[PDB]
Amino acid sequence: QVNVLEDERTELQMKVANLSERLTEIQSKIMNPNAQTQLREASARLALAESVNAELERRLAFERSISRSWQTNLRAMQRELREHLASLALASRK
Amino acid sequence: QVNVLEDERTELQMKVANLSERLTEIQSKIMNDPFLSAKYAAAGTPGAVPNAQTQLREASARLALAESVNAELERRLAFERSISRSWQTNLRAMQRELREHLASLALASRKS
Amino acid sequence: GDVAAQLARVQRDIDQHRGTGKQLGLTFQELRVSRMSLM
Amino acid sequence: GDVAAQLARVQRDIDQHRGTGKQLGLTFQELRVSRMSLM
Amino acid sequence: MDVHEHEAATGCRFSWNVWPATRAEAQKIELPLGCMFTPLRDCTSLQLVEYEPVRCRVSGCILNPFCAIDFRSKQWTCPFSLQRNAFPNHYAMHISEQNLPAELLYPTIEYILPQPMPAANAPGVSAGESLPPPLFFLVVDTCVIEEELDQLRDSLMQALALMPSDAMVGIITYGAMAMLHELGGGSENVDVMKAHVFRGNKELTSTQIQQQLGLARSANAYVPAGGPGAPAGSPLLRPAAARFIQPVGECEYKLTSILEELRRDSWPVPSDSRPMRCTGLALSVALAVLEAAWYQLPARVLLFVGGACTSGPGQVVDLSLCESIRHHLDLQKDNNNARFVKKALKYYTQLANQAVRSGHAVDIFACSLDQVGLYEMKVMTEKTGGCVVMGDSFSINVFKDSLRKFFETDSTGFLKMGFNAKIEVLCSKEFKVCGAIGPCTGTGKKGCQVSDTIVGEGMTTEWQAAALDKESTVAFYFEVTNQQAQNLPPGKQSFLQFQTSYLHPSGRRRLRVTTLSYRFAEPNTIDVAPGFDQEAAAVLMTRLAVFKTESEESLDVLRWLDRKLIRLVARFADYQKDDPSSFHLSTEFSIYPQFMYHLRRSHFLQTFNASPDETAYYRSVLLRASVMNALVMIQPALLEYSFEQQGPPQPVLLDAQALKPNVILLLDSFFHVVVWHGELIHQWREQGFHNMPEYENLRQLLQAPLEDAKVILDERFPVPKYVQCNSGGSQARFLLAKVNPSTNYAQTAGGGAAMAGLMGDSGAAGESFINTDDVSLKVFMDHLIKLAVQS
Amino acid sequence: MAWILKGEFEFLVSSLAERLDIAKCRGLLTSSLDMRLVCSRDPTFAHYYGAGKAYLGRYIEKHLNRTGLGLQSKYMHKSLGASIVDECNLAHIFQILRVEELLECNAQCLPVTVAASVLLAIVGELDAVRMDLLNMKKDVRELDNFRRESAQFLTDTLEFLVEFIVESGRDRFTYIKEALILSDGGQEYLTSLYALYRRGDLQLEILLNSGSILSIWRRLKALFELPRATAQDLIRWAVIRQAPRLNRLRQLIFTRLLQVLCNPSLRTGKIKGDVPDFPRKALKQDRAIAATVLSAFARSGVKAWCYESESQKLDIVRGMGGGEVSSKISSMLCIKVDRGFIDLPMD
Amino acid sequence: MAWILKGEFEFLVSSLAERLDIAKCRGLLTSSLDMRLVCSRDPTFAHYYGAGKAYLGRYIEKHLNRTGLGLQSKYMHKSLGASIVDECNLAHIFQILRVEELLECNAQCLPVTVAASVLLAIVGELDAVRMDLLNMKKDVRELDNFRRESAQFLTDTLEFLVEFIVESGRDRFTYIKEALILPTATPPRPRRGDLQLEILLNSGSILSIWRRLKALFELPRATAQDLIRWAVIRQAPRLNRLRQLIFTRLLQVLCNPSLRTGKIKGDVPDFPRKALKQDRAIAATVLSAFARSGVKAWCYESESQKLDIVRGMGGGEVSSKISSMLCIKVDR
Repeated sequence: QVNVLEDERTELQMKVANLSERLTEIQSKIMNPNAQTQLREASARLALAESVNAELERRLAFERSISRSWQTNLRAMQRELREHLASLALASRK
Repeated sequence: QVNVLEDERTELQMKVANLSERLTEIQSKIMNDPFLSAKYAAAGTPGAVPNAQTQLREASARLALAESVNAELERRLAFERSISRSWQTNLRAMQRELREHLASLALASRKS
Repeated sequence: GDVAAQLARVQRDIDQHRGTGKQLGLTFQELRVSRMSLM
Repeated sequence: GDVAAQLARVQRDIDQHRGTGKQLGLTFQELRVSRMSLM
Repeated sequence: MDVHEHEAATGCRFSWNVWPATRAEAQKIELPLGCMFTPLRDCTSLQLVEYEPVRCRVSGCILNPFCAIDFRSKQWTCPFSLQRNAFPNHYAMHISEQNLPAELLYPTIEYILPQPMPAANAPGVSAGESLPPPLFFLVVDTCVIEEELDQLRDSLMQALALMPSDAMVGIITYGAMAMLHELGGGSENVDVMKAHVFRGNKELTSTQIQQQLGLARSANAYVPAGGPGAPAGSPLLRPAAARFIQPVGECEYKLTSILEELRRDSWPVPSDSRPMRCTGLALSVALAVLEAAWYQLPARVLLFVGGACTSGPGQVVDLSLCESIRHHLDLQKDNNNARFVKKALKYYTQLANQAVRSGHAVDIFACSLDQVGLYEMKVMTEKTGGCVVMGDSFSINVFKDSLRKFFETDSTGFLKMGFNAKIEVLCSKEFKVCGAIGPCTGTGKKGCQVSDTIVGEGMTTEWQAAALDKESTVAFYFEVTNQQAQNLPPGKQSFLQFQTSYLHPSGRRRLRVTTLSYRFAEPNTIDVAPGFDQEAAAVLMTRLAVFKTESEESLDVLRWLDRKLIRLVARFADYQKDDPSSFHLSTEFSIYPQFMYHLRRSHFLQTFNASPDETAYYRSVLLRASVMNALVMIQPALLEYSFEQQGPPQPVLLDAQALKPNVILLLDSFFHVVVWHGELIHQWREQGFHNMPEYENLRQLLQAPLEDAKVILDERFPVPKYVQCNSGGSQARFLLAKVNPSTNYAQTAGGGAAMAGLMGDSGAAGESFINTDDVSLKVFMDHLIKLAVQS
Repeated sequence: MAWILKGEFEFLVSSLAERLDIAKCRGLLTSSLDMRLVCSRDPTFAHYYGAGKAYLGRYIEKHLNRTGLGLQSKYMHKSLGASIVDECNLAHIFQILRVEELLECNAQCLPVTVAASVLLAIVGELDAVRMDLLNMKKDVRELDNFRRESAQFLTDTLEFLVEFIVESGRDRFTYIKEALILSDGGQEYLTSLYALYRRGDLQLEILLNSGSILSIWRRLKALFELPRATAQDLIRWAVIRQAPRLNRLRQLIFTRLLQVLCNPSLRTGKIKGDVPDFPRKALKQDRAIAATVLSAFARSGVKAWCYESESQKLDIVRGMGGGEVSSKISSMLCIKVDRGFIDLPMD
Repeated sequence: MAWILKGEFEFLVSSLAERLDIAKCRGLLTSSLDMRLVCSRDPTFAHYYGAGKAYLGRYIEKHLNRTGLGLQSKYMHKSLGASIVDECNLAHIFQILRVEELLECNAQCLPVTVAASVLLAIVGELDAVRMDLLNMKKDVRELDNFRRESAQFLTDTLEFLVEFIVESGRDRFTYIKEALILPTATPPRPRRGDLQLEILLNSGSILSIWRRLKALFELPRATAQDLIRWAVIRQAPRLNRLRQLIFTRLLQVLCNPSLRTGKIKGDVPDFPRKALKQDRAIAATVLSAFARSGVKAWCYESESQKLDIVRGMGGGEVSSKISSMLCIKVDR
């Protein structure tokens, strides 16, 4: 149930993406210091945007690994509870 | 976990809705009239040698492209915390009160 | 053609697992609503 | 090499789909008994 | 000038770029004026726009870049009629030499026409709704062997998913009788299939067929939009017609379940008779249904046929197996083996007559060892713009890839084809249009721009073409009507124009205006020589040759092109009189005589070693290809790979000298891509030098052609037969049929009879000898030079 | 610490690219950037090539200070100077400084031997056209000043080219040492070494090894504003490295990359009012992304892949083109998904 | 041309190690190398860390001009300075210069930050000792012949070490422009043993344990061998990881007395065989005691020195068993 709504929503996030870049392509179309200095804050904020989404992706991938601890150790609770109550059951059977 | 992910469906659909509404508004406005349409027919021309103007254009297009996906990944990030910051606490008390009841069972078992 | 038979077996079994899965969720939802209706 | 080893281990995954097929037939009966009581 | 850049920018290419000035010079050229036009070419500078395109409203011109500028009083000269044209109040209010409209400085403009109110012929369409999606009506033969039908099923199940989910679809399976299947209906009868049956051996008109199916228009059928409470009814289709034509995504299960149920024809076929086959009635009931339900709407009838028609209308050969099918020698000298090809061929002409008034296209996917009757059923595919895919089986790569790219999408996911196109040509008053050759048919739209002379389909400025694509190129023939050169000012530029009004697959009207400018020459006849384009003119003369073979003899066409080559060469070459050693041809005329050398030996005009179906296959695809594809089919391109050469492939001429043992040859004749490996290449890899690591150099040479052959497979519709062969193998006959021998019998028995007897070590290298009776390349150059200089 | 260090480096390549733009506009660099005259062996091209060889012959010994361990031995600055003029580094500057796609009628890219000989002739042609400019006398004062601004424009062009050339050769020497410092032994040491020569993008590989469809789709399209015939060299060599070595959760992520790329229908959805060509400069772009990724994936070398649906193969075959291609990816795509179980293993 | 490049960084890296070894052999640089003063932050370690950090920056920016991209863009020169003061830079220098064999009385592996601090402290102690050696008074003639050499000699090593840091930070700078910048921004490629001896077997430098080994054989032969063999029979397994590789390089230094003498271009010092008749005797004492050690878990670093140590004996009984115990390679 959660995966079927995960798959459609990554496609819907793609529907956000290319409608966004086609918006920014046409908004920066019309619009209207030196040129050699106003390329600089333009592309140093390209490198700064590159640094922020590289680190944030590393954060989100860590958020996947903690969220995918869901059934890895709830079922480990249910294992340890079952065998510790099964050692009691084996002693009672003896 | 599921409930906040329909909040994903609703907010993603709304941000598709107003983004497609902008790109059906300025898209019709610019080019249903002939003069402002011909501004695109000129464009920044389909020729090389960007002439020190229409690459200030182009880095700005990649700039707004980067800031838009930056907003999408940060809204992804904070809403991924609503997934993750529920598997610390209510699971832990299940360890806690299964421990007190289990140890009291062993204490009473060593009585007779 | 042993490999061809093995992929064909998991063609119709993954689709069958999807069918028996999404309709198991229908019956699990049916059990709770049947409890609420008798409530 | 890649196809053979990776395939033969996913029928180890397939082996419990008869388990969820069995449990679906049991939840049919629990739905039947609760619908028995609702009427 | 750059003729290749001109095709990349406007989609048009002329035989003559510098035009004749007078009619006397226009006939002394000895090549009539003409051009190739691709109305759906992917232009590098194509601009798309919606607004109302301001026409010229007294003549029919449009504002091209070559208009009057007139920045004082807002009226401009119509480039073909020279009349003043007042702008509206807001089309020139911001005019200056800094702001222009889009169409006054760019020639190729793709208009998307704003949709009008629905024109009372598709009732139920609201104001603002899109035009209906295209239709694909599969007509499947079933009298083939069962293994053939399973591969046809697999390709059809693939194709049903390749079409867009919104498109319409119908299905008919025909054996001895035609079965029109039931796709529609409610969700209450999905488990059982239904099929209306039509008697395969009798004549049913289009009027009659609609009457059996209830699709005939009732005379009192106005209950107009007066149901308040009809639940979710589709208004594009009437309920009587919805039972056969349904959306792909809605009848996907039922169209699937029909297909694996499809087995062969159950009626008994005698062992001394062909199976009973109503291919003619199958197209009849296909076209009559599309008449009543889908009039002037995008339709394609995909006819998958697996052999000759034997019953009813349009049937080519009889039932008894003793009598054989017809051939080229059977057609030339009247055999009784083909007593039924007359009302066969002219039955398919009237189905194509019905197809163009309805705007439906017919495509044919024929796959059989025996002849399918392609000579008589070519007439629909030329008439409406349909395609022909002739393969030997429904499972070879020639069929699977051609059917798959029939449904390939562009960068927007829409089909790379246009429907119901309206190609409309305008000219200045110095020249008119003769006619058109290719996938179009004239409408009889009279005007002042029509010439007396006709080349093909004339008598109009407007042609129907219900099917075009990115490769459909149409021959347009032009004639200069000027009588005297003194009527032209110096440096005069004449203009021509094309408009293409087609349905896009999105469901909207388009209008592609393309305008070209050309300059008339000086009264001297030599000044047109730099403006000649030999590559497009070869396509021009080949297309006019294969049209003239339809009515006249192919032999008489051969004499025509021979004497036109003699007149053209003698006019445009510098030489002393009766001196063959002083002959020289310019760069623009250097390779043109070699084009008609390969033209008179090609299968387009030679009927030897071919079937009439195979000849109809080559002639159908030649009439719709562009300039590069026509050059490939007229001259096979042989490329050489060797260790001695570093980098690009080396174009070698088609002789036996190019057959070298240490090289790899790549043949490209538009119908066979042949990766042939040399004799020494096979000698090294027999023990496997390419496998063992000390000789990995020819491992790289062996995998080298697999990339470029992959490239010339992808951009090519229809796909050619892919043959990989070695030296001495049975699959090397495809290359050997096109490779000319470098040694002739005249060069051996003509002299040098004793300086050859006694020297040297028992032979050398085993030369390959090829037997042919054709005149070689060098001999015809000497004969053409001798004839032109003497005259 | 990193974003600034990226920032002025791509200034250095972009400013010289836009400066070769203005250099061609007047017409100053023509005789060596025309590929026809390069292979035609024009005599002035022989003058201009020798001018570049003499200029780098003088620059590596008149403007290079001995740095660090160069200061010890004499024949170390000989190997330093010889690594400036080394053939591969001039070919690399010829590539990354955006020269080929603005050649005068470029028909085809050039291999390493003739590529560096063009760049030497570019350094030469800059020298002697500036010598030409400084040669004509002051006949008209304003024409001498319009000539002087072009003369100074070309003077700092050449010392920016040879600064990048001497940087690329200073790159070469510390690298050649690191390559000469050092079957499962020598043979796979050499092939793994060849693999790390032509690496893929570190950012795209770490994005493929982290996993998000929007982040990876960002990186493929942002990498193709880099020049063609060199950007796809990052793309194909990135995917062949890690596609055999991906875990199975990211396995279906990569097919969720493949579908959306070769699908213009799920993307750019049905909008009320849309004729969706508009800049097909950007709609040929995604055709380029899908072409190089999937075709190089056919040369990845692995034989088994995971797909989430029968529609997943059926969407890859949509678009692109028929012939070869889909016959390899769809034959590879055999085992499918069960993605509800990959997050939740049973044992 | 490629192999003569091999021979000269072989000549240079080996001369890096031996000039720091011979400067310790005479002995003038001991405060910042001792690990106790490093791990206590006494004034002498803080002064050499501050002065070493100070000079290393000044050598990049002022003693080295613009050499490249810094001709116009000063930010590229600033990133040159950052790459030489890099953290994992100075630990990489520490490993290749094998300064872990030259430190005294540390039994654990240094992390990246501490190894950089000790390297930077060596540079600083080179600085202050050069300061006063050139500031001594010109008074007495016998000492005058000493520090007219050793002033500019220690100066010669003073720049030399911080400039070997220059390329070792340069290859960090180059490693940046395939990692952080796109990879196609750079060209592609072609009982009662001797108790003093005991804890210095697993603590200190080979130079700081050699001066005990010279006097250990000075005892009469019965007792001299007695205090050695019983020490290492119980202490050889105690030498772990880094200390396990101190004993391996110990075998290289004592039993191969070829690179102990500096191979200066034009000068090589010599020793008589009577000076080596105790130093090689105690070396073979170490060899035959390592023979009865039987430490199967022994470890090496590089493949060059095992071929030297088997050959240092001449084909004896121990030659079979050196190969039977050193079989595992570990770096760092």
